[PDB]
Amino acid sequence: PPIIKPPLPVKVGTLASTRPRSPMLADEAEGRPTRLAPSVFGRHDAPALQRAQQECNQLISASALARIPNTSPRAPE
Amino acid sequence: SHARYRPLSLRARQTLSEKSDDLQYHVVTQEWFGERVDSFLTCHYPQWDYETIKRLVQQGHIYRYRKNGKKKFTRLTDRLEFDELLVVPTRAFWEKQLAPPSGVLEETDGPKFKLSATAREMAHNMVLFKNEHVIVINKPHGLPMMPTDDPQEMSIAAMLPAWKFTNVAKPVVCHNLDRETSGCVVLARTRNAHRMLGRMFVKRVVPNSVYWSFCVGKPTVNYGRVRMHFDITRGNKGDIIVARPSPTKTSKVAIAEFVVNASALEFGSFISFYPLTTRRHQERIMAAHALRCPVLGDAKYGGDAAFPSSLSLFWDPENKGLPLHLHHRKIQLPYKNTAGEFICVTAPLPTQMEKTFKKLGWPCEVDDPLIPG
Amino acid sequence: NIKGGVGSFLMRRAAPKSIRQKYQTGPQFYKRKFFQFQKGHHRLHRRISGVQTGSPTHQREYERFHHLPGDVRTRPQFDFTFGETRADRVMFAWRKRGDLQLYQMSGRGETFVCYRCGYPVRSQLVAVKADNWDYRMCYRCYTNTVHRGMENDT
Amino acid sequence: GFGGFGMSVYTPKKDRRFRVQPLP
Amino acid sequence: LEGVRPVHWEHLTTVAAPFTCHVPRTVFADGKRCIIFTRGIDCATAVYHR
Amino acid sequence: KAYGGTFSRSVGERSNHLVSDVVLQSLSPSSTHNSPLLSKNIKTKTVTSFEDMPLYPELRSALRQLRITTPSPIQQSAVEVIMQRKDTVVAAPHGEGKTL
Amino acid sequence: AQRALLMQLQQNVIWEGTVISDERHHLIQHFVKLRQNPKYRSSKQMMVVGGRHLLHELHKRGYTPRHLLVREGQQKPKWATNTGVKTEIIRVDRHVADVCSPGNDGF
Amino acid sequence: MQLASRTLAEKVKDADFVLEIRDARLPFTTGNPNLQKIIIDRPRLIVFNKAEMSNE
RNA sequence: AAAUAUUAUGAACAAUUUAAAAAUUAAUCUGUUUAACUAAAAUGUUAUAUAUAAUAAUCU
RNA sequence: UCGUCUACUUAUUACGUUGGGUUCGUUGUAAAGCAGAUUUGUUU
Ligand SMILES: Nc1ncnc2c1ncn2[C@@H]1O[C@H](COP(=O)(O)OP(=O)(O)OP(=O)(O)O)[C@@H](O)[C@H]1O
Ligand SMILES: [Mg+2]
Ligand SMILES: [Mg+2]
Ligand SMILES: [Zn+2]
Repeated sequence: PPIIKPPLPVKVGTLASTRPRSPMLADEAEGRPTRLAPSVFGRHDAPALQRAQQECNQLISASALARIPNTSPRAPE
Repeated sequence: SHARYRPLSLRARQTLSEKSDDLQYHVVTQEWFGERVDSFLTCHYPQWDYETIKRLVQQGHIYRYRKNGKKKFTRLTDRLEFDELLVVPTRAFWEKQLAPPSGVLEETDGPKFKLSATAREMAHNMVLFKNEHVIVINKPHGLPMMPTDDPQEMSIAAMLPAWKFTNVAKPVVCHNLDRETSGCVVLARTRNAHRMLGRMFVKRVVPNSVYWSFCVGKPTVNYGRVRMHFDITRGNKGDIIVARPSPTKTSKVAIAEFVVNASALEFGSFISFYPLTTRRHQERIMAAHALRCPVLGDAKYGGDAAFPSSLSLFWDPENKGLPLHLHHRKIQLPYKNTAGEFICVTAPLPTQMEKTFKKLGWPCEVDDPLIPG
Repeated sequence: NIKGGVGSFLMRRAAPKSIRQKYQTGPQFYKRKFFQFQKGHHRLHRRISGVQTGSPTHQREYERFHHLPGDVRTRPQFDFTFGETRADRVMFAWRKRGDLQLYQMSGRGETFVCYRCGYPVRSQLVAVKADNWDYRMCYRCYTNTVHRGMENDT
Repeated sequence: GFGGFGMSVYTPKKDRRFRVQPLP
Repeated sequence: LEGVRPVHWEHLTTVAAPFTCHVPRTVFADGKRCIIFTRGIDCATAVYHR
Repeated sequence: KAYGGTFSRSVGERSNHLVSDVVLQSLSPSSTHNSPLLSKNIKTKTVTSFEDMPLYPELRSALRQLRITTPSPIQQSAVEVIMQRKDTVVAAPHGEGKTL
Repeated sequence: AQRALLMQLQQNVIWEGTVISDERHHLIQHFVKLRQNPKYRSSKQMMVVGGRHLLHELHKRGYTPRHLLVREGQQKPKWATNTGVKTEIIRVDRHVADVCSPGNDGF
Repeated sequence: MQLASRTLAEKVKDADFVLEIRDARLPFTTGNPNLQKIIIDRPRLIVFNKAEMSNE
């Protein structure tokens, strides 16, 4: 199994799972992402981490993910 | 089977956390930047209960790294920072000599015991007090609290599925009694109720329970305190209990305040014990050896002396099978009633104790004021 | 054999025995090593107090804590002032917020230990967890618990 | 109220001056 | 031989690089290497000859 | 009696009478709050890999020759501050890559 | 003495693995009274039926008993094992079954 | 004593010989039944007191 | 800013920090006294008990 | 968290005798757990 897990869509929530732990936390889930966060499953060195990133096409640094968007460079027809 | 877990100090636990690579590092990206730790963990681990997540986070098994060279332990209410890591142990992390909290691993019920109609009827009859959090039952004489070495014997641990009136899970016994001791037994209905009531049954300084006993002979003092030090050693088919007046490293103390309420002249006595500790056969040993008055029917401590011929008009001293005259009478609870007093549950005296009291002319049902409400 | 001398004040840094005690990641269930009290107090307990300005006819007893935020600014659901006086002198009881319910005692403040902060607190406001009076909370921890939403957890 | 949680409380002497009547 | 264990940093593990000494080790005999730190010069000299 | 022992005359901190060559200084913030060096700016942020920090190709080959891939926590913090041309105090324990 | 009393209690209240051997058992006397005394029968609104296949046909029709004594050496009925039936099953001896009913079919 | 029979056997194995002290009027009542039940290889010297009061 | 006199009033952890505890289970600390008379003068503690609520009927 | 455990087995027969060999388990917890104490009436 690969060591880098990419973001995946959140699983469908059941009744109790969608129900918050407290009635005051009902507004906490107002703005939430529909996809999970990327993860690394072990302890590795920097060359191994870079090779895993290149093989999985998934960056680990949130700063790099934010600064390098996947956008089309051509103008829309 | 949990047979691979070892006692670990905080230093060893931190060292194992540092060494073990069975960790997952969730990167806090822009989409989860600013969320709460409990929210993040609940969204990322649907198979974990909130109790499990709370225990992990508060005990420090789940932590976070803010690129500072050190680990950061947080509360469930702390917000996540951008471009940090959340370190969570994996399944393989708990396969080493480090035991996880109760919620991490998954237990299997397996078999389910069947209770008959008469068994359920008597289980409902034994109920004394019921609450949203606790159930106090009247365990009788001769009924084991737990399954003994012989698995064919009935027990309160086996009758337990009969006291889940409306709950989904059966209650949990908060304290165990001897096979011969009869009286009030506390069963927590909720897991949180059990965790909160466990504090009430550890060694204390103020007693919250009474033991009414009929001892053979009257002690030299009407009231006082008893303190022994018990050492338990494994024997052939039993336990060797060594009682000492001085403490030892392998010993544990047993303390109880006794009061002689009423008595015959020098042949029998009615004594109320108020214990402060929880030791095996505590009351029986302290009556037989400290007070030098064996409990009526206590054949294990002072066998021939526990069946006196003075009560031969009432009890035949030749059968040697009469029930032990020791009864867990009254117990205080942390829950209050509508009047503002702590709820004190009282159990009626058994048949043999009521018979002895009536033959000696003593009132059976009397409130013991030494344990307030 | 060989004897040396090291003061216990050098080892006091290692007094906490767990993550919960060293970093305060949860409620201090009567296991707290380091305490922070106001400079000058000799009786080491925290004080959540109320201001009395009038008779029970004009100013009600729960209105003393109006300067505090939270449920003390609402009128309670239960009132035990009329009729037989409570044994523990509980005058009012607010609505249950999850597993916590706020009570107001009568007389001088009773000094108890909040299991969330771990401090001895002297106040008339006691929050009981799951109707079990062994686990009590000061009003400050009660307001903080409700604010975060941990009412059903702690 | 000017009380607060951390701030300690004191017992102020009740103002017993003669007050003007409110007006519609 | 050097008993090198993987150094454990947060989410980073590596192995120790060879020693940066101006005299490379060329003899490998059976035994553990050690330094005996003494006080003063005379004690170092004496233990050397003992 | 209220106290029978004796209190030390060290008003600054523990071991105020000794010389710095013998005793080590406290690093707790309650003590470093008045220190002229440790009360000032302190760099704690780190850089994960050597590729994230700017290095010339000759320095890349020197690291490969020395067989060094992942930076140690002191190198993750001190390399960037020195490349910014600032007076730096590289403080680290023994055997953590303080030389490089 | 305590072991004797505990075994007698486990015989009185039917426990797992308990085979009734004493004819003075309360349920055995209940069955004997239902068989013999008509006033007890009319007061309890109960009746005693014999025959494995007869009980099977009654279950098919929709009638199930509340106590099913099975003589030791016979199998438990599949309809009694089924979940929809709430009939308690009891193990009795040969002479106990003879006392409960002179000609016992085993059930 | 049937519970500590095993501890007594271990102590006998550890010792080189055994020295029993009994009362001649109640020889077997005073003697330890564990030593009578267990066959031990260490020789034992028994000392019966009050032999002049006991039966010849 | 000089020339002179004195100086022992005494804190342990945690978090953050080449920027801000903003983690409220966190405080970041030197208190406190200080007022010519006559006038003038701008300052604050009220409660709202029903709208994801409350009061009610039919029927499956 | 006050559980329970002076009898089994290799043989011998008779309606008890004689030779050998010798624990199980409920629940909670992974610390919020583990030794000992938990006392105070200038009634002098
Ligand atoms: N990033 C790295 N990865 C692996 N090994 C390293 C790394 N950096 C340095 N080392 C190794 O660590 C060893 C010790 O380095 P260094 O001399 O800097 O330690 P030091 O802290 O100066 O020790 P001292 O204070 O005792 O002089 C060197 O031999 C080097 O090979
Ligand atoms: Mg100057
Ligand atoms: Mg203890
Ligand atoms: Zn609190």
